[PDB]
Amino acid sequence: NECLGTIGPVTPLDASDFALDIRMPGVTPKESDTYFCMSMRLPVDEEAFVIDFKPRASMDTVHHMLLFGCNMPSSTGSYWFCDEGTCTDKANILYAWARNAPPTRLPKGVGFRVGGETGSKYFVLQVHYGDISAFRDNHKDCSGVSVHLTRVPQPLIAGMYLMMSVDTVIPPGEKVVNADISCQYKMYPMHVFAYRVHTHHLGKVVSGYRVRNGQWTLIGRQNPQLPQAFYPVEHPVDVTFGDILAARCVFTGEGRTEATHIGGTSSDEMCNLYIMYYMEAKYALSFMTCTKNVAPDMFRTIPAEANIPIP
Ligand SMILES: [Cu+2]
Ligand SMILES: [Cu+2]
Repeated sequence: NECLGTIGPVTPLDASDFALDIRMPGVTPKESDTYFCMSMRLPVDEEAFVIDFKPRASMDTVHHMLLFGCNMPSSTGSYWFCDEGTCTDKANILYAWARNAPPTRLPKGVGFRVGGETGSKYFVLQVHYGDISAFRDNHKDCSGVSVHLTRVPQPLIAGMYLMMSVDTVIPPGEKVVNADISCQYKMYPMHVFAYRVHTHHLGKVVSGYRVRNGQWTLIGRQNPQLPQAFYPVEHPVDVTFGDILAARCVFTGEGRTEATHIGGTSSDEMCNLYIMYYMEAKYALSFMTCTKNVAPDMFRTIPAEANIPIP
């Protein structure tokens, strides 16, 4: 180990379980706001279940950490600048740690599945370093996360419903601009227990709803400029066949000089809502996406709370 840690990358914990220690290789952030990434292949090829996490952040410097599963990490080197990519394939978020917005534990009996036919072969870890002290550009850092994996089949499988907005432009100086996303849901029940929101600097607030016969149930609402942890859903919201998932990101064009495209162009703005759910294992899938607004009509009736600043 690069920071003198004696823990191996795998530690068997009893007959069916093991821990993976996923730790940066002695990296030295030389600048403030640096995103380093690394990858860790699953040691088993059979499917396995991620049931628990323990963060190992340098509290001096580490702002947030994210952990993804995927099959095509963006590099095969010991580490890399995450601005290069996370994975060149889809990157399925498993965990977020933020310094001033502490993670919530997985519900009991809930586990993400990895490996096997359908599951991620690799973890990719992102460690974002905030403002760093001068006089630290020979300090080696091994921040990351310890993952509890089991090969015991879990009764509930966690996954991610990803809502993204790609059809909306922000005109310069326009005070408030909404980006609405909506998709009909057509699987077996999922039950949303957490969420995380992401825009860049123009995002004001992001809110997620289940709409069922024209009644809206909040999934969750957060300002994207607060720490983008997974915020817990106090009472898990069941979403079933026939519901619509609806989301609204509120943006500002204030202070801008040209129009800002939200989504693709991989340019300037985006709006992503990470809806973390579990499904009864036999009906489960690990992820779903919504990238459209099938029912723009609906937003005329949106609850007024969806529009309230969270400054
Ligand atoms: Cu951060
Ligand atoms: Cu982004």
